[PDB]
Amino acid sequence: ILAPFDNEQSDLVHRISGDKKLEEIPKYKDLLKLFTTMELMRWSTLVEDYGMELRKGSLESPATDVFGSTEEGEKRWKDLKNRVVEHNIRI
Amino acid sequence: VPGFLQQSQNSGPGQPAVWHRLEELYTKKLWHQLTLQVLDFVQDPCFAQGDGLIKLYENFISEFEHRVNPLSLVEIILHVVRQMTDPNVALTFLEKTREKVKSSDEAVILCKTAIGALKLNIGDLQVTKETIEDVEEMLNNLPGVTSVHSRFYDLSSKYYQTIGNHASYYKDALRFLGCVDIKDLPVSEQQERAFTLGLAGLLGEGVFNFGELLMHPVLESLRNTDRQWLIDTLYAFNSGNVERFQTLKTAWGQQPDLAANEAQLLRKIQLLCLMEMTFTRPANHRQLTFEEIAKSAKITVNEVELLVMKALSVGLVKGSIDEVDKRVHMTWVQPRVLDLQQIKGMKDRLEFWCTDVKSMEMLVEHQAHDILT
Repeated sequence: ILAPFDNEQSDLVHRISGDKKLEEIPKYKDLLKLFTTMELMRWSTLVEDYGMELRKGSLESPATDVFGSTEEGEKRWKDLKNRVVEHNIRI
Repeated sequence: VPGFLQQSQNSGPGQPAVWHRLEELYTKKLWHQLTLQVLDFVQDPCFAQGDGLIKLYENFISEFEHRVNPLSLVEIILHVVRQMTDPNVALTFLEKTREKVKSSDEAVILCKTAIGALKLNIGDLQVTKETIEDVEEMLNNLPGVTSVHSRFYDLSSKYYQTIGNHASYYKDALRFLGCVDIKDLPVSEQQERAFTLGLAGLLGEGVFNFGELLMHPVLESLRNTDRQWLIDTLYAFNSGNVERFQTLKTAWGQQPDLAANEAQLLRKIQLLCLMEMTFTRPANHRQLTFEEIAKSAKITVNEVELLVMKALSVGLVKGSIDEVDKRVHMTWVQPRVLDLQQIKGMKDRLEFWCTDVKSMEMLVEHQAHDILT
């Protein structure tokens, strides 16, 4: 979500995708949308889908990696909007 | 044993006479009469559990007969399960006997089909689903028995029971049609199976092929017993597209499955409508107004400006689309089957154009006969 599209990024996302342990996590299902062309994913829909990412209340252990707060979180928040916007233009 | 067959074995009418005949076969050593005629009496279900309990005693007689396992063992097992009733460990015993005595490797794959079905009854989507995968390996590429492939279909249908995957059901039902001997299948039992195929089996999103399976003759005739309007609604989603009158009818045709997947099916018919314009009409009528697509997607014309994009997004078929009137005039499309008798394929489009070309080819010859030399 925070990393720009690249030939390396695509090969890596496929390798991480399909892990049995990853399959159990609900967030992995949400992350699959970027991995597939999936046509276009609207950012507003993603905010509703990723409200859990901000505070899961069950996991949220790597949520610091995304929107932890401001310096490492708001910068990540802008990146997600940019990467999905980049996804919209690519498709 | 000879005394047991003469009097105690007899249960149904004519059983003493048939068992006396079985004793004559036992002395005559005619395994073929035991393999077919004796098992034919076993095939009759009136005796039910009682023939099956006798069948365990007869199984010892069958071991002496040493009849071919692919024919003899499978028939014995078919009524052995009836004797077993609920087989908590009875299943292990019948599987153990099948594994210990194998006339041929094909019989061993038949043993696997039985093991999977018994495991399916006690457990769901566990070792039994893996055994269904094992049976695919055991079957390999041999369809000569054909009935063995039907047993393979039975576990494939069981896989449909284990996970909804209606697409897997669509594949297995088609496999059954190929591996069934003919319409020798009990017509009423198959019509009852087709009643389910007409209802939940085709109501499942797994099968919607514009009549590739729906217009196949054997199942549709059996599905005639199932509500005709529901059967028509299934054709209507695929080729009638929106079919708003049929959409009201589909709720009437089958409330189960349709209600659960109504939103998903509505999306599928909208995709079907987009494929329909290009394959059914090539150019000219293929181009159509946005309002017709709005009716085709059963959505408002203002909404269809947003909706056509979503239908276009699926991009099942690569094409060229103009939003001046939302006209299609697109490129590649794959029709599941051609409409009617392929009237377009006749002089309506093809053939007639080809006749025109050869006359023009003659014009090239007339234009330059000397040059041809």
